[PDB]
Amino acid sequence: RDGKLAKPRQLHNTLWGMVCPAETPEGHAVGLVKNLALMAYISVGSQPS
Amino acid sequence: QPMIYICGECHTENEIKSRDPIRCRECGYRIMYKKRTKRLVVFDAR
Amino acid sequence: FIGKIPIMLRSTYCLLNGLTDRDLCELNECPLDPGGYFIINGSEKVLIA
Amino acid sequence: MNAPPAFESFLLFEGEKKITINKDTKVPNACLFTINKEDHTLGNIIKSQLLKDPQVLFAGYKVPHPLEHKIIIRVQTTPDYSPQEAFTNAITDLISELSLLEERFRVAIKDKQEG
Amino acid sequence: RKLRRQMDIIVSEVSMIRDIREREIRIYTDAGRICRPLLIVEKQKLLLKKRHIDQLKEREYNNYSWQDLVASGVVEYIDTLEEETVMLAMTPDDLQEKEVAYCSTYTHCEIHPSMILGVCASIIPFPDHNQSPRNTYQSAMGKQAMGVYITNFHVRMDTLAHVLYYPQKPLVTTRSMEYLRFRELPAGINSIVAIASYTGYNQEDSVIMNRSAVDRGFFRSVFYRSYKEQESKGFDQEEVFEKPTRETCQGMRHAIYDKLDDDGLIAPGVRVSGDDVIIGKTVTLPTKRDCSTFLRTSETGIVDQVMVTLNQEGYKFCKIRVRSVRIPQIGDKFASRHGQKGTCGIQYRQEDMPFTCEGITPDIIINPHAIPSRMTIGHLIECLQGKVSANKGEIGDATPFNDAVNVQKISNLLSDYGYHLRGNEVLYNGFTGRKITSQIFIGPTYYQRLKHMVDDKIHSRARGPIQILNRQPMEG
Amino acid sequence: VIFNRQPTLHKMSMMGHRVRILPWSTFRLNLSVTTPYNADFDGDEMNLHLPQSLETRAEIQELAMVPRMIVTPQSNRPVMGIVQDTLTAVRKFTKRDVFLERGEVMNLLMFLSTWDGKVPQPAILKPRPLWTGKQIFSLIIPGHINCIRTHSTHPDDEDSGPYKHISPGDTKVVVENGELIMGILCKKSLGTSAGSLVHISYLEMGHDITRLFYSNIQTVINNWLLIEGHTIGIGDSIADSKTYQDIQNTIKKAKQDVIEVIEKAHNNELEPTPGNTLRQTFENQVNRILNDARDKTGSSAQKSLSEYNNFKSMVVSGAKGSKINISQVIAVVGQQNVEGKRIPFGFKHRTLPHFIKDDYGPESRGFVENSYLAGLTPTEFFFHAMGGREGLIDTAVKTAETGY
Amino acid sequence: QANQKRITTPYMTKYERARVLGTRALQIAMCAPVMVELEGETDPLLIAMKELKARKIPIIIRRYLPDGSYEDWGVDELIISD
Amino acid sequence: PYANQPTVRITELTDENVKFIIENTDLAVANSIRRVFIAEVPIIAIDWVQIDANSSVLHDEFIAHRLGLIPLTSDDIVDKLQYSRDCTCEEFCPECSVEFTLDVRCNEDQTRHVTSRDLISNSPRVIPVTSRNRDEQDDILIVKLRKGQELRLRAYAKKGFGKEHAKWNPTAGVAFEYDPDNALRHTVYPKPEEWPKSEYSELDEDESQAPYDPNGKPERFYYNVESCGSLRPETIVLSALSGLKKKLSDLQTQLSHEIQSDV
Amino acid sequence: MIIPVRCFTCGKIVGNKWEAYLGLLQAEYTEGDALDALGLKRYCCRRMLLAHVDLIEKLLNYAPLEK
Amino acid sequence: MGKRVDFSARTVITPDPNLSIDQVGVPRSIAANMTFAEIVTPFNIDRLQEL
RNA sequence: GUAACCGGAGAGGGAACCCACU
Ligand SMILES: [Mg+2]
Ligand SMILES: [Zn+2]
Ligand SMILES: [Zn+2]
Ligand SMILES: [Zn+2]
Repeated sequence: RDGKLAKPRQLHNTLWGMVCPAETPEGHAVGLVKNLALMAYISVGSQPS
Repeated sequence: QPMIYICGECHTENEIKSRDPIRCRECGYRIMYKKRTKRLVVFDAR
Repeated sequence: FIGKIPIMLRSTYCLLNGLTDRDLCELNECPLDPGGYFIINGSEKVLIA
Repeated sequence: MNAPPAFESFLLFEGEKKITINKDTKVPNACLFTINKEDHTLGNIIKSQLLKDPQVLFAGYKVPHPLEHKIIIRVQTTPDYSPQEAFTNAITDLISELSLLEERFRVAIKDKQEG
Repeated sequence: RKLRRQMDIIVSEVSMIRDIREREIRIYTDAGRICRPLLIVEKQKLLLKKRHIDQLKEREYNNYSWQDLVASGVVEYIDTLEEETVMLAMTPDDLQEKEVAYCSTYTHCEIHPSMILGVCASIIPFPDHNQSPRNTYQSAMGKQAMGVYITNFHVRMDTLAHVLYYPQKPLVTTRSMEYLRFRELPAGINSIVAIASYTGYNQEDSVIMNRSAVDRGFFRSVFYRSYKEQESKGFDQEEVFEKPTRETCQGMRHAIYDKLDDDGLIAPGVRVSGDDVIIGKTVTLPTKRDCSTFLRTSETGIVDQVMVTLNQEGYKFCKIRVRSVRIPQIGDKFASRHGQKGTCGIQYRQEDMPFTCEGITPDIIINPHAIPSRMTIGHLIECLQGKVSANKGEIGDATPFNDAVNVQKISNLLSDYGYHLRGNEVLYNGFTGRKITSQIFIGPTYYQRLKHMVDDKIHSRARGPIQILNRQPMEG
Repeated sequence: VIFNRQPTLHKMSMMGHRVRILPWSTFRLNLSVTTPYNADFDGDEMNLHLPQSLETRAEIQELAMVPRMIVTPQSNRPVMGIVQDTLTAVRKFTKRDVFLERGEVMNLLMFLSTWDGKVPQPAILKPRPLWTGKQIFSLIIPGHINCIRTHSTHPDDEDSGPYKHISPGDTKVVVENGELIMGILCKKSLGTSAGSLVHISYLEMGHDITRLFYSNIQTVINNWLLIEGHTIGIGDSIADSKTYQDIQNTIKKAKQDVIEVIEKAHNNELEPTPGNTLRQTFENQVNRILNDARDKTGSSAQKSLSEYNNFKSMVVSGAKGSKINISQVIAVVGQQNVEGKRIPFGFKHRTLPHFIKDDYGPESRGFVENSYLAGLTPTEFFFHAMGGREGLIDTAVKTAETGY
Repeated sequence: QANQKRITTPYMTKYERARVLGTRALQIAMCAPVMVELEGETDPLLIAMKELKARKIPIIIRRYLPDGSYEDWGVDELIISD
Repeated sequence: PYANQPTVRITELTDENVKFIIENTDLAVANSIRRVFIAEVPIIAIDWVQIDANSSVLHDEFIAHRLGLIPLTSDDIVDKLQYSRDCTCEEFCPECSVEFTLDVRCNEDQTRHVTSRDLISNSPRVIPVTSRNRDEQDDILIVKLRKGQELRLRAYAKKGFGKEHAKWNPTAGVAFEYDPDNALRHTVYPKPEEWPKSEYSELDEDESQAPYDPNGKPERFYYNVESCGSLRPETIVLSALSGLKKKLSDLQTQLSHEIQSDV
Repeated sequence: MIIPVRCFTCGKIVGNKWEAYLGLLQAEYTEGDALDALGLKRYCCRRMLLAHVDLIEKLLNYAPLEK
Repeated sequence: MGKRVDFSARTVITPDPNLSIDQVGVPRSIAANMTFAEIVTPFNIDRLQEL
């Protein structure tokens, strides 16, 4: 945190439909703490064999 | 002196003295709620 | 015996797994509670992704 | 915990005066009437009844602060006519208006009930 | 893709990605890949059909669930890697039709664009009619709006628990709230707001409240705080719950200990205040010294319930929860669903409050100077649709990208109920009775009460306690 | 007491005050004093220090009292100004067509602390006595102040042409011998600008007199606002539906121009601007076309704007909002920018998976042809969220450098 | 320095005005004899203000020059700003 | 320099509301009548709640608030009672208060609705508004009880007016309207054609608002006083008029005393 | 939790209208017909029942503290 | 350079147009906790005795 | 008009991390 590199904090184009664009804390964690979209699902992993 | 308590599970008023393990004489349940007090409560309707 | 692993609520080995709303109310649990958190020292803990 | 009691809006303390009269030194035949534990409900009608008197040169009210419970009525009248007597004539005319209104309203109710 | 769409060997979460200009073709199976479901589009037609919709509409009897829909090969889970190499359409009707051709080679379609929002941002009505920092602020303040946070809040002995007396589901809502269960555990009341400059007590982003409504229970809530304590720790320094007696125990506050029962606790239902003993605990002095827990200064609540039990060490353990209702006063922080926060500036009674041709006096008056720079046009549209809904009998629909409802349609619907089509009304001054020269914009809007009360922030000091290392005043 | 808002940036952040005891549990400070403190009353907390020794109490009284701190040494301007309802209501009150009844004039004059109890002769004696808003603001203005200001909507050609000293639009505020003769008072007259009416008042009369001037302005104007009224509504944001057609036509020709510029760039028919490469000159052409379109739609919006509009009633007074806020509300939100450029290609040579590859069109790179009334299509909503995220990040990041 | 060589301003600056008023009203608060006949006002700060306006404060100001020297300016002898 | 002569005619009389018109009076007088309607009409509502038992899921102060918002039928007793702050007695007597009792216990498996019918007054004429609704409608719900739950309380009803608390507000909706057609133009319509006609307006569909008259003064004040159920709508107006008249008389007495003490 | 006794804006009694409102909705009546069958002409009173969520039923599903 | 201080209060600010710019409204709870030390003198001795 | 019967005792660790407010 408290870093002057705003590039990680910015909303990336690949956040469409997987991370809420609006929802983020306004403090020193802008863009670093981001919630999850509604239908966004995180894969759980399986064997590739 | 009596300090009647309430079992969380079977809701049984059971006598407990000071410095005893928190135990219900039936059902062995270990969480107790105290009672409602006897002193007067006065509430304005505001 | 190796130890006791903290277990997440509403998980597949949690004691509230698959219980109906009437049973959850009988257990003084909220049927609307999504779960997904740990109870440790009687305090809800949520693993942030 | 700083909330004032609900009865503070209309109840006088011990030693308080319901009405206070202060002469206005800026202009002649002018007076400031400070009313405690009253509000627009009384101030507006008092001002309106005062404005009907042709011998009243100035009439208005204000509440200095809505959290406080006071209202200030400044009355300036023509010489040979006093602001105090102007205020009391306005009050005694408004009371007559209200009494006549009561009589007419109850008459209207009586004739509305099966009439 | 054929195997993944039938779940023969490749599971749905696995993503296959073909880079074309550069010859790599990558398959990912590891955990942590974030993905979302998308519809499958052939030549120019969806695989979702009237038969799918029908057999899934009659669910709970045909049990044709989302898993069966996935197995039908109708939807896929697409992560970012596979989202790079795919072509989506926002709406099948508007983006799959014969026209001046844009793509004509779609591969997937979105179920509904409103699903790009989160949880706190899915409760915003008309979020595409607001400036984005307003939406961010509303997503932040939705976590602070007080309401019934859980159904079993009375069995839940919890510190800092806030519940509202009369929560209401919003008159105007998104179709995404029924999935957040916001209409079952709402946080806020559908207030009738009048966006006007009445007296000046709302000038800088503040708000006037109706004192009579607050008396009637408007935004009234109760604050639950829980206190825990456990007895024990040494060879002879045994902790014990009891009433500390002055001749026996050495150290005591001026606080009155008669409120305690002889076991050392208060019975639930006893009025309590700051610097009042709640748990009488004493340690043996090698006569005795107390470690009694005092109620937090300036709390002034009432004990709700007292529980005694044993912790995992087998020692007596007590938790006590204290009720304290918080009547909305001036300075309490209120906010809408559009990032329009504000503290109450003054509370006028119903007589002092402006009113319509009827006796409708706004529960809330906010400064109109909060709209033009914030540009919360969603707030105005919510205030309009709320009146339309409360007059029609329907619950308003504020899906972000609905495109089936707009300001003109809402205005035409409102004009049928005897109101000005743009929501304005002719209010009368509450003090003088003269009708306000300008016409007031008024209507039901879903306001929220935030946890930031003023009684939890106000404090002073005059030579109080002092730190130990450097003799400066304490902090907190 | 001395009273500050904790992020103290200048000596107009710690200012003296006289304590008045009020019932409820909140600090209450006058609305002109909001500007120096940078307060917002949106949950702000301010902490109050009481000087204990009588020497330091007198020192605060003689140095840091707010009436003494009106004019900054930072930019030789007044810091407190009429703000946020009182400014708009003054603009509406000092208009030419503002007339007050006998009872209304008495009610307003009752809120003047610096009033001699002498009712001025009304601007109209027959058929029936009516006063004017300027006639009451002249009593509000203290002493004998002489200043000349210009209203926000003052036309440029008015000074050159005739009617120079008799303004058709009632602009060119002229205060003479402590009396408002003509002109509509706006931000540029009663605000924090240099040479404003309040600045002249502070420089001529005492700081206490200028304090009384704030108090009288705010009280009497807020009490006239009880009669006048000021709102904002969804009807204030609608157009004539001929302005909607004009805006749609402007957007459509702008889109056609962008498309044909893209065609010229693709057919290698576009010559790079000297001092720039092909990519940046194409970017410059696209930005010029989009900005011209946005400006034209905004100007059409203000032209369509009515006299009774509350958005205009706010922006002209300067209390809140700007002339581009109305354009973004009614006509066109605009083109979203991240780091000055259009929305970058986050995906493989495209912005979102809804756009075809290598799509440089206005809709594909952040331009929002919809306003805040018609709503934003989901692509435009995401682009606007991403654009506002940049400003939100900058707001947080800038503090740790500026305070240091 | 001697009375002939006084190079500082003859105007009583705002800091001198604040500190003289504070330190004189403090003396009035400690029951120092007032230099001006009062009309029943009880606040020592207003008493000190009245004394300053009447030019009767029994205090002189030592203005230290940067080189190390100083000048003794009597409150009655230099011009009050307000 | 004297009072004007107002006239009143009733346009609708009902147990729920009274709608009428007042002529030849001032805007300030009409507003003060409308204002006393809400603020200064004394009624009987319960202000002292003592809960002996509460096993419900709504807490004690919630129950007390919902109880206090319950209106009580006080048509003539409110005139003959006294404010508890003015009565010479101790805590409570029948001369300044009315005792209420509520003892409900749920024993069957069916959910028990605790309503205002379960409140037992000591005075038979001061009761909730479940008195008469024949010429089916429900009663005010207080709380719902599960099997085994109960609550026992004793309450007192004081005399108060709406300036203290909204529970002493005898009226629900006080419609106030003067000059329905904008003849005085106290309000200014940017587009008068878009505004719906008032109920009391007398204009054809062609005309949007009345022509302006500079000589006009506000008269013909239209009221629609809707009672909550405690007082009759017809007696709310009479009580408000009496209260305003006695308030003015008290102010006049204080002014006369002050003047005669100053002279 | 439970239906308020009075409308916050108007003050008209709404506490007795909830059960009748639910009964009317347990019929062909729509919300717009049930509200004015109960006599709610103002939208201030209409929203009181239209937007009310009745959480007391979910609260009663839990066993009480006593017996 | 900076440190905690006595005789200081903090709460939420709210607008109020009915008091001058030099006035600030403080609650009775804050005013009844923070104190100012007045030196007794024969002028204010009776007032301070009553206080 | 007694050996004041206790003398009003309040100072109440700290570090770490997290969330949040302006
Ligand atoms: Mg702020
Ligand atoms: Zn048991
Ligand atoms: Zn009695
Ligand atoms: Zn209502």
